[PDB]
Amino acid sequence: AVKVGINGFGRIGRNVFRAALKNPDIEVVAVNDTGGANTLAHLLKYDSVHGRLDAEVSVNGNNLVVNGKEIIVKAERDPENLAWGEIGVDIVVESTGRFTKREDAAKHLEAGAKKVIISAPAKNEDITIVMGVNQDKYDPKAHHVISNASCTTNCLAPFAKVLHEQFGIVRGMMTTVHSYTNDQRILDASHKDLRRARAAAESIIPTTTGAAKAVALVLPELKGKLNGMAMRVPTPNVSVVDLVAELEKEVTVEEVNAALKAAAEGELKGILAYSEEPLVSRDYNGSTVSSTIDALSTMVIDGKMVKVVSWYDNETGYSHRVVDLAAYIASKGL
Amino acid sequence: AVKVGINGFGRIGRNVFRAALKNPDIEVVAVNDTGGANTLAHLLKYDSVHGRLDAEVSVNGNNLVVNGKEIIVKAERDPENLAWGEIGVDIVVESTGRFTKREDAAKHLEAGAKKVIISAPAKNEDITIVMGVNQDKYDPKAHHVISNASCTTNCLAPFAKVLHEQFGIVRGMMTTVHSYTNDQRILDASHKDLRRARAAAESIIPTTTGAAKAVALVLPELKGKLNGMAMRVPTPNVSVVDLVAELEKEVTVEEVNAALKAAAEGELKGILAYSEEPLVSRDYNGSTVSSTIDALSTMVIDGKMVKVVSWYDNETGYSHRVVDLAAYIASKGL
Amino acid sequence: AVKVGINGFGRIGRNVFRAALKNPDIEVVAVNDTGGANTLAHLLKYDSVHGRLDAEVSVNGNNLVVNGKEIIVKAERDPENLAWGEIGVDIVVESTGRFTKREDAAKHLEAGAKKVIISAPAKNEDITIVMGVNQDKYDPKAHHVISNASCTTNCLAPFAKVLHEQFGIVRGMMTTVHSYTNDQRILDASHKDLRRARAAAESIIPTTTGAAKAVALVLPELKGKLNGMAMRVPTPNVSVVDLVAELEKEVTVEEVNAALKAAAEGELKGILAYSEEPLVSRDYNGSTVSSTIDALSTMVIDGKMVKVVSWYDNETGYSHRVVDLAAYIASKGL
Amino acid sequence: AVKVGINGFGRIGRNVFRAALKNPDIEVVAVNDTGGANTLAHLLKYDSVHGRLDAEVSVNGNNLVVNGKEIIVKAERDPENLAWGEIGVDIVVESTGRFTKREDAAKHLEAGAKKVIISAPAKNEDITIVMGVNQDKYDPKAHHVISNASCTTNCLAPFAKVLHEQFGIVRGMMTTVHSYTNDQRILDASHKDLRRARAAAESIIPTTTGAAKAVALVLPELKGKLNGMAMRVPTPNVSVVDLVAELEKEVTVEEVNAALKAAAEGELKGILAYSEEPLVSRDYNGSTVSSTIDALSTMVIDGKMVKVVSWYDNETGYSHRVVDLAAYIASKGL
Ligand SMILES: NC(=O)c1ccc[n+]([C@@H]2O[C@H](COP(=O)([O-])OP(=O)(O)OC[C@H]3O[C@@H](n4cnc5c(N)ncnc54)[C@H](O)[C@@H]3O)[C@@H](O)[C@H]2O)c1
Ligand SMILES: NC(=O)c1ccc[n+]([C@@H]2O[C@H](COP(=O)([O-])OP(=O)(O)OC[C@H]3O[C@@H](n4cnc5c(N)ncnc54)[C@H](O)[C@@H]3O)[C@@H](O)[C@H]2O)c1
Ligand SMILES: NC(=O)c1ccc[n+]([C@@H]2O[C@H](COP(=O)([O-])OP(=O)(O)OC[C@H]3O[C@@H](n4cnc5c(N)ncnc54)[C@H](O)[C@@H]3O)[C@@H](O)[C@H]2O)c1
Ligand SMILES: NC(=O)c1ccc[n+]([C@@H]2O[C@H](COP(=O)([O-])OP(=O)(O)OC[C@H]3O[C@@H](n4cnc5c(N)ncnc54)[C@H](O)[C@@H]3O)[C@@H](O)[C@H]2O)c1
Repeated sequence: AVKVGINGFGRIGRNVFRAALKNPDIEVVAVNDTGGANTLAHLLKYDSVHGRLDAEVSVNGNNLVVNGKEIIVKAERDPENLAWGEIGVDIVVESTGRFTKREDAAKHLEAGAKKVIISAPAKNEDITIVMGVNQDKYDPKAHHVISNASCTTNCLAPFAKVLHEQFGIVRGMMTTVHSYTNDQRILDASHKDLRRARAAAESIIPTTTGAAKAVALVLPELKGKLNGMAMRVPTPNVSVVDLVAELEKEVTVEEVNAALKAAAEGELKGILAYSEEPLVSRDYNGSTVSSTIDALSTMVIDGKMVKVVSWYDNETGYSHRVVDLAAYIASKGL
Repeated sequence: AVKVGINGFGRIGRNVFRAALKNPDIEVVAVNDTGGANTLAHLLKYDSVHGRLDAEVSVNGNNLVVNGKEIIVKAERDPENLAWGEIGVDIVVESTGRFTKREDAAKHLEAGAKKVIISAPAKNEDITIVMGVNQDKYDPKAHHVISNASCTTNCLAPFAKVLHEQFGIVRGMMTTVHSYTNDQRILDASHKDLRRARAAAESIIPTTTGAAKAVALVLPELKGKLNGMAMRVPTPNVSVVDLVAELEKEVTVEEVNAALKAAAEGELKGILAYSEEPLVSRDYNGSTVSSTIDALSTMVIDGKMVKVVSWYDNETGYSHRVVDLAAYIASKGL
Repeated sequence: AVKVGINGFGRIGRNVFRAALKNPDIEVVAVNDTGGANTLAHLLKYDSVHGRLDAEVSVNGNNLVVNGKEIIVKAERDPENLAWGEIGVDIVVESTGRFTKREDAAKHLEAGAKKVIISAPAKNEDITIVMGVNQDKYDPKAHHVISNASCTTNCLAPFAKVLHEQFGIVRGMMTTVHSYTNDQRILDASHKDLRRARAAAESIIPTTTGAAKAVALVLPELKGKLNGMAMRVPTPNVSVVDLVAELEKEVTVEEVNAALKAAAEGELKGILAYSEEPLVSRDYNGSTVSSTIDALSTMVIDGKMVKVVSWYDNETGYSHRVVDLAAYIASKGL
Repeated sequence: AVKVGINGFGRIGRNVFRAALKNPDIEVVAVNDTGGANTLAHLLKYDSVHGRLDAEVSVNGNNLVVNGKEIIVKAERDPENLAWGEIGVDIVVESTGRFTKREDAAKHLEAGAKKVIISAPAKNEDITIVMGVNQDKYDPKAHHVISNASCTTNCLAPFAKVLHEQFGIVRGMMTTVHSYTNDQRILDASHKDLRRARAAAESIIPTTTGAAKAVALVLPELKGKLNGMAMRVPTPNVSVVDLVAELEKEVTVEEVNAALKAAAEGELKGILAYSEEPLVSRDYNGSTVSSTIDALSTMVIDGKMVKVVSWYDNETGYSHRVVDLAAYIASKGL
């Protein structure tokens, strides 16, 4: 139904596409990137991380074709030159990683979009939503530049409000052992971040993250209670959040675990999941959910300090969320 | 000066040997392993992680020759056939990972040895020592079979000691993002631990650790206050401990890093090091210290909860304490 | 239909079990390994390389259950104790890597089986066969202990047969850039081959291969015209064969490739494949054929020296051929 | 002694520096890069492949201070605004990887430099030289923009010269299993080459090379007689060349090895190396020669078709050649 256009057909841009391939409620009609249609078609069809695209992929001049549907390929390095209105695009997915400041994202509105979704933490955005935590706070007539936050945050928010609603978080620290992304370097090179300037596939890399405190944007009640860091390791995909929290109540591992298992099958069904199996990162490559609790890992100390570990496919889970936000936003009418 | 024997010329036994080549107080007169002399000489000469040994290594007859000294090479799969007494070996390093029970390790004393150092946490050992934390409690009369603990406990114990001495640890949880070891599997194959059964270089593999609990064998007060887990990632060496604790008194990062820094410059010098550089895992490959504090990563929340991330080369650092402890043992009188 | 047994539920074993799930002609009734039903069930459904099994895996007693079919699990380290006869097993896939000698594998025939397929190069086998090259030389009366050869010989035979019957080979060299396997070490350790002693995921490891000379066993007139080498690199699966051969006839790239493509579409369909695409190794992960010609790599020098580069999933393509061989054997008579 | 300037302090630039510190004949006085001084003083000191620089690296304003000596750090993206003359730079190493064409690399000459060495193959350069095979063809009067070829041509030519002079190379094909470099992608992303567009640390990536055709530039005797390709694989540094050629004469494995060894000890000492140890790639990380023969791999079929394998540290070997070339040029009187 709703027509979508993607700006930056990259790891998140093509996976959002693959995700949207299914959902007939939305319709990807155009993509924009610095590459040629012939390159974008190849990278869309063969993925080193998720395999082959099961669909018919081809080029019609300078236009993509996938299962009959022809997709428009644009190449404006400047969003203002996009002409969304012309082609009739309603919602635009801003996944270049270059336009997360309102000042660059709003161009899409001026060019004729109705709404804009930023697949990363934005600046001066109208609102930040984590499907499962605050999508209910989306005002159609007031919010147009929308941020879907970061993958880590989408992973941590769901199980944080659940421990908070039932036991109440006093404070907590989080680490994310995360897979390397295209923002790091193959071999040693310059990066605004001297950590990320180091060969990504050779070391464990300490780095910062805004995910933990940015949780207060979706769950205000937790403002100033969390903080955290990250560590990039030698795997191309899949991450795991590690949270240690000081609880307001005395629990047992069996209590902390039943809570999450309840919400995962209840309120949070489809976004939050639960597992009692001893799985490893490769096992989660393809997981469309945001957060998967590893029950075998839950621990409690003195009945008041808890450790909850949760998995998350940083490209797929996150890619299915962008598409879920698109449809939600859409259903509220543009 | 005092003769030493190495049982199990593995990552740990060869590494302790390199360390020991530069220690005037000890002297490795013989090594026992299932492998032959050529193989052992080649693996001693070329190391994929630590590089080529700066020494002249050869195989004369059945014995290794290193810089003139001739090392005795055995192949007795049974500790009591070793005859350490015949050659006059006083301290025997047990690094096969098979003899971790006092009784099994006691077999070296049977054979002529006076002291046995197990390069691993043990079962009913005489005393467990973490250089810098409790080697003072070593009695030359009552203790014969000593455990040097694990590489993780050696990294955590020293800074927990300082945080508890200065601020007081109410309780804490830990996580060691550890490199893979020989105990893991190249590709999916049988294994006691179903997590460790999976390909080591392919995934982020959550697993267990006794390190956190084991701290108490060296730091009594913290009994029941620490706990933690392990995450083995695709790096071949160098690991990192991540401690999140609730302190007694309200601290600030400045206080936390200052107390650590000071302890690193005095009492704990040589064992505990402090770094304010934005470094990564490859950088500590070859460190002799048991724990280098990542000061840039220190953080606190609500003035009572801190996070302290520390580095430790698992092979080299630990190897240097085995040699350290053995020489401390030799000084106490045998 | 045919009842089948597997000895050694490892990399080839579990993969042959997965391939046989498609085959109608055979049926795997019992498996034997050192690992128990519970571990065997886990590793079966969860694979770091091939994914989650898309079937229902359950365990009952010491048996497995996949899609309602109870499979029998044994743990006889000695082959003559399996008793294939009491359970109707006609075919036995020898994949432990231990019983390659005709005299050991023959233990299965002493157990009640009628045919044994050794998943590897053999010593004294009745006949060695590469499907598509010489399956026709199989005599159901004379051959009981068949060698299916190596994954490398299966990749190389099919197009060496074409190049030879087509243009004529005089002499050639081959190198297989190959993924690491379970015969190597995670971290620097003892091994008969001092090259396979080095940390597998860390280096480019040169090693020997008999795959070149083994091709004369099934392509007789190629006796002494070939030889080659191997180089294990840091990828968990999928390999490539690089063949430089001097021909009898003058040729051109265009002709060399036309000859391969034709066979891929006629003669060797299912065994041989042709690729015009600039894909990489991870893209062939799951390829069922034995060899896919990277047609973009074919080269000619002085119109007599050729270079053909073929890809092959060492685990998948091989396994399917094990299933095929089994089904063929059953078709000629049993 | 001879003042040298580096344009582009990347992988080859930083290494060329490190090597330069050993030679007093040259003195690196200036370096140009897009990255800041503080970022360069970090990447220089800490290296994920080659470890820490054994030196005092400091920052002064926006210049480097290394072992007392201050280096002027420039930041001009355009080579014509570099002013190499105002600072006394005689020789300029062009290692940005973007100025491989005369019209661009000439700008340094117009800017004040006397000689230019391009750290890669070039187009329309005054002359292309591989040390030890044709540096005598240098004309200090006619040659100013000098190409130092690639790391591969550097490895392959000196021994190709030996084999050809000695036995006679009718024709031959080559393959270089090569470590990944900074021209690749960490994760599937746009690239001119769709092979290099794929996730670098995850696959075997067949790619192109001109190395084979380039030998002819330095050994015209071998024009149209060689050709080859590249296999980029998941290691961070150190590569290997696999040459398979035809000979006019009939040799034996010993016949060929005696000659490579002889050459290594005679005419080609320092440039070519010979080895009888079963080493692996990490064993060559740090090597300063351009070519080390894996003598355990020489193969001969019929006495006419030979296979020779040679290792090469692509970063270090090449950079010591660059420093060397800068010494020869100077030696002739700029
Ligand atoms: N990779 C992950 O796991 C992940 C997950 C969630 C969010 N994100 C966020 O998604 C955004 C994109 O990240 P990515 O990981 O996909 O990186 P990426 O490099 O794959 O994607 C960038 C895409 O943007 C294109 N591009 C950049 N500027 C362009 C321009 N001006 N015009 C046209 N095309 C342009 C690039 O060609 C590329 O194809 C970032 O904000 C990132 O923080 C990444
Ligand atoms: N490697 C590290 O990162 C690390 C750190 C600290 C402690 N440890 C502990 O050190 C011990 C050894 O571990 P490692 O990591 O070096 O493993 P490893 O597998 O490299 O070494 C085992 C050595 O003992 C040999 N061996 C086995 N049985 C023997 C026998 N019966 N007689 C003589 N020699 C025999 C093996 O061949 C091998 O050389 C274990 O207890 C381990 O848990 C490991
Ligand atoms: N993986 C490949 O690429 C590949 C390809 C072709 C041929 N092969 C060959 O087939 C054989 C299997 O190799 P793999 O790669 O599957 O190895 P693997 O290590 O994954 O499997 C070996 C298995 O045999 C079991 N086993 C060993 N001895 C046993 C015994 N005596 N009784 C019962 N079970 C036993 C082990 O528990 C293990 O699961 C080897 O000969 C190998 O060289 C492997
Ligand atoms: N990596 C090796 O093994 C190797 C070996 C032989 C030849 N080469 C060639 O050497 C050259 C350098 O390759 P690399 O591997 O060092 O890559 P690199 O990216 O690590 O280094 C290139 C440096 O030049 C800088 N640079 C780019 N444009 C610049 C500009 N306009 N002005 C100033 N500085 C600029 C970049 O920021 C970077 O630091 C390339 O031609 C490469 O192909 C590399």
